[PDB]
Amino acid sequence: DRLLTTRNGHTTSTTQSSVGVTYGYSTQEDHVSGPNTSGLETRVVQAERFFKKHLFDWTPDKAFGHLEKLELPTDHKGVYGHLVDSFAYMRNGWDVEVSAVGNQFNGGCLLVAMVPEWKEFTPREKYQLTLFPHQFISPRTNMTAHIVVPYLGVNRYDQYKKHKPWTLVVMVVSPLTTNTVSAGQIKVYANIAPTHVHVAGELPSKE
Amino acid sequence: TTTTGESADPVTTTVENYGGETQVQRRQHTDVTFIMDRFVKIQNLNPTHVIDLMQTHQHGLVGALLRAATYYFSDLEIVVRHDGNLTWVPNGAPEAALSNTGNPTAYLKAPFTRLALPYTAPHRVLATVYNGTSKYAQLPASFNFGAIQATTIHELLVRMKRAELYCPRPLLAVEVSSQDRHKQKIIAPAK
Amino acid sequence: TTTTGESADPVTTTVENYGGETQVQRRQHTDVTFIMDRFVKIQNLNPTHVIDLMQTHQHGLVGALLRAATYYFSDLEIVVRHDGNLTWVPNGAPEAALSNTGNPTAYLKAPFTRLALPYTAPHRVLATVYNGTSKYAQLPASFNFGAIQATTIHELLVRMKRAELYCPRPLLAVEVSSQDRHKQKIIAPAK
Amino acid sequence: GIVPVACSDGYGGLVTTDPKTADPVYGMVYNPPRTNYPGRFTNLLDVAEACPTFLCFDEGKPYVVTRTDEQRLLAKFDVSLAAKHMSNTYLSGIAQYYAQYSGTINLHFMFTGSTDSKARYMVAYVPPGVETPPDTPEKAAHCIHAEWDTGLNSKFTFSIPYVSAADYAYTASDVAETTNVQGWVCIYQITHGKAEQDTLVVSVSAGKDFELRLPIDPRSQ
Amino acid sequence: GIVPVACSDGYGGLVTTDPKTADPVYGMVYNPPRTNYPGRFTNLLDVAEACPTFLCFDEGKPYVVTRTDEQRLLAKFDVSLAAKHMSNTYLSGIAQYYAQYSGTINLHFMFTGSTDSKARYMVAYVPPGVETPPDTPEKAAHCIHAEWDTGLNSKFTFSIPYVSAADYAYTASDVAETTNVQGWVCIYQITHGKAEQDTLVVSVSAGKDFELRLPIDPRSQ
Repeated sequence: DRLLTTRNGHTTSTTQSSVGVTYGYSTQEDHVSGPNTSGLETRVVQAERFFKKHLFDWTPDKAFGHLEKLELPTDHKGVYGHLVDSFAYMRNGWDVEVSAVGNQFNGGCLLVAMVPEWKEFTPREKYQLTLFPHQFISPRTNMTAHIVVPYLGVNRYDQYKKHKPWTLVVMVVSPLTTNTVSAGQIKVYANIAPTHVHVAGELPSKE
Repeated sequence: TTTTGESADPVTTTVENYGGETQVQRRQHTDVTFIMDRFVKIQNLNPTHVIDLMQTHQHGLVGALLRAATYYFSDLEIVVRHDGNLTWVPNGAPEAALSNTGNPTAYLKAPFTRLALPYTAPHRVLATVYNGTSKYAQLPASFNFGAIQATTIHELLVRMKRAELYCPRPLLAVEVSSQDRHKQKIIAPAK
Repeated sequence: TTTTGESADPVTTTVENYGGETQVQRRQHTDVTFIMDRFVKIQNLNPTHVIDLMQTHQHGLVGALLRAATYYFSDLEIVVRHDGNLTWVPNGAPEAALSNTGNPTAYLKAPFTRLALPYTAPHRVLATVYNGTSKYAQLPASFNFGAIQATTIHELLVRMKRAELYCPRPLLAVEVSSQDRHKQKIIAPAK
Repeated sequence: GIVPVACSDGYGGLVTTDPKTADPVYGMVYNPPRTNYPGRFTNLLDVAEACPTFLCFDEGKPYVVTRTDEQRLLAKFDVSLAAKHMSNTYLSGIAQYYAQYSGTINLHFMFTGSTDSKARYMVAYVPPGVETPPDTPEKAAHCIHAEWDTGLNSKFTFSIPYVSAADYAYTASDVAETTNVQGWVCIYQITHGKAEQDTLVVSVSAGKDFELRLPIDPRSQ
Repeated sequence: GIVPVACSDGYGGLVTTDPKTADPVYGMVYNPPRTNYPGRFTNLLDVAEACPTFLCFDEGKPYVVTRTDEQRLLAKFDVSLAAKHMSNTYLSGIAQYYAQYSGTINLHFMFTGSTDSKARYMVAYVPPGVETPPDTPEKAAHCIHAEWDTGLNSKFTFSIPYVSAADYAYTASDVAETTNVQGWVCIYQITHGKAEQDTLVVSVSAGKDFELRLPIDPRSQ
């Protein structure tokens, strides 16, 4: 029941410590075809699959407010990344899985949120990061957070070289606690899949 | 109520749980369109001025509420105290156009000029924060409601009409030193 | 699309040809009656002045658009800032008539006078260009909307009502030296 | 003849919050479509109800913790949107712009301890009328309270009831008065087992009938 | 008594573009009939759609020509109504009076060579995102493009698509920015046979969904 298998393309991810999936701001995607692409946009399913990034090492020293971020899209060495270089405009949502494996004898709590239009947060604004689509990862309960968000912004399509609408954020809410039986640190990794990938404006070759 | 906190699913427990009774609520005041629908000052003025709602004070009623959203949309009303005639040009117009009467120009009439202006940006909505560039931090130049120009602009007031807000962001009260409360002089009859 | 160019028959190809999709268009702004319907300045004034739409600036919004037509028709509205009373006489009236109150005369009332005047020429339509003479280059004397007279005329604004344009003529943008683009300062938020 | 009118003295001035509209000057403007744009909110309280934000305790921690297994008052705070502990919450962010409120305020308690740490807590609402808050669970038991175990479910929610003489309370505070201080909330630990370094994260949100009343612009500008 | 009215401050001033009408002073005027006068146009874009005007190339020629039979970039220009090559067109004449546009812009290519001269051309739309335009047909082939032969039919029309992040683009230009430069159009000659002194006349008109948005008066007066 707490067992969840997520599939994106020819890639899967199964977790037995799942707290469910959190949908942010929507359960669907706006029209992916509007007047700004004049019908020339197309979908590239070959890019809708999981890729990985290590976020950071959650250690006992890191205190409340310690914040780690990953602006999306990031450098992608696969099909999706080639798209960014071959097309002037793109749009896509995100299916995000964040894992933090230690053991049940660890204590502490992390906040996993997806933030639209990132801008550095002041110390006081950090007490309100729960206004964004989120979940928590607390060792006594789960090792996985899972958030799903749609594409958004002032423009129906974007130039990711120039603008990154979504930013994955992980913040320490209560520091990692350890005992003789627990793990010593916890390495946090992201498992991300771009969703509903559309491109428009094919670019010339560089040679 | 007891729930699995980590999922982050909303939980709204009630007084009933321990024998109380919920009481009827009227929330018209907190309604977004209503609360944004009022005139607010813009401080840094110049005879040539580009209308940018982000010019509103960060702790002002409208200024703070606007900031507490990522994306927004609205029409506008402005009140301008000016010397000479006032000319307004839409989003995207060359600054040079403010010099010509062919654009909406209001001839001086005391004590000031009140106008209704339409949203004119080329985007479906605007933002209060933009993570990136618009050129081949600040917000892109296209995030504006046009520009106004007069010989001298003494006062500007803006009013958001039909406001729509999306994607809320942090909103802060003043910080408290005391560790018990923030105390201040609340109005009370004299003598 | 491939066509015989010499015939000069109009050809409007579409994005569909290579897989695109045409997008809905709203053209109210480019509508002739609408776009001509606004107040524009007249520069060379004298206490006795004959209303001649060709007095509009050649590169002004209305001035240029009017020039970009051979024939036109319209009613009119004028705004006059004058000292003393203002008298208007119709097309064809002796200049001597501007001296008499029997003709439409508006008694001074600050800040100025706004009037609605009818087309009064003896021709079915007027022209912005006339290849020939009217006497037994300039346009014939009958191409006017009457005359106005006051002690001093400080400002004149004209507005074309019910405008109809015929036979379009060249309309030019400013010439470009750069060979890439004409660049200029587009309005953008301060700071 | 024409219509006679009496231009009335005392009327006509601009009032920054008037219910009328200006005269239009630039017509026929059609906007880009924004149908179904995501994350829209139409009432501030819909957001304040669904998104709890953190309280602020000693040294700005959104949690309380105790190293002793005995009964202890972990924290106490004033039932005021102006309280020090509420100063970083979204609820207080919103409330500073309204003169009055009434209704339920909900507290959320989330345990972050390890599987091998257990605790039993108590939360009490102490109405006004007593000089100082109860320092022990025994004395506070006589108030409206709730007790709970740490187990499979990490979160516990409790409603701070609106109980006052007047129908509304001020959101701001001035000095100890009946309209601006509505008592205290006291959080105790009855006891614990191996939970010395484990914490209880506390957050707050608006209740079903929470209501904010009169729009104000009180921030120094 | 009479009707009380509040003469409102901030209202009443003349606005050069207001939606009201003046008071009339000379009634009963009947005009000469002008029924069915010829050549009337009611929307500027009806004219801009049906009457293409010429582009301006090197030394102000409405055409391009090359003396070599090899592949060559005959011309490149910015997709801007403010472009140097568009500066003498009616489309640009009209557009300078509107702040924004969107929609299809159509290019027309007419071959003027003799019966014994043949050529094969290519036109490409290069969207923004590349530093400089492709100098060869090979590199540009990866873009949206069209190729054509010179034969019985002398004219070829191609639609420059509106592809941008925002729903509208500025008609004016300022500096390389996302809202005022929408890429380039590149015209190449794949090759030719005996067409050394023969030319390709280029003109432009508005597409089915071309649209101009906000009236402005920006010319220096």
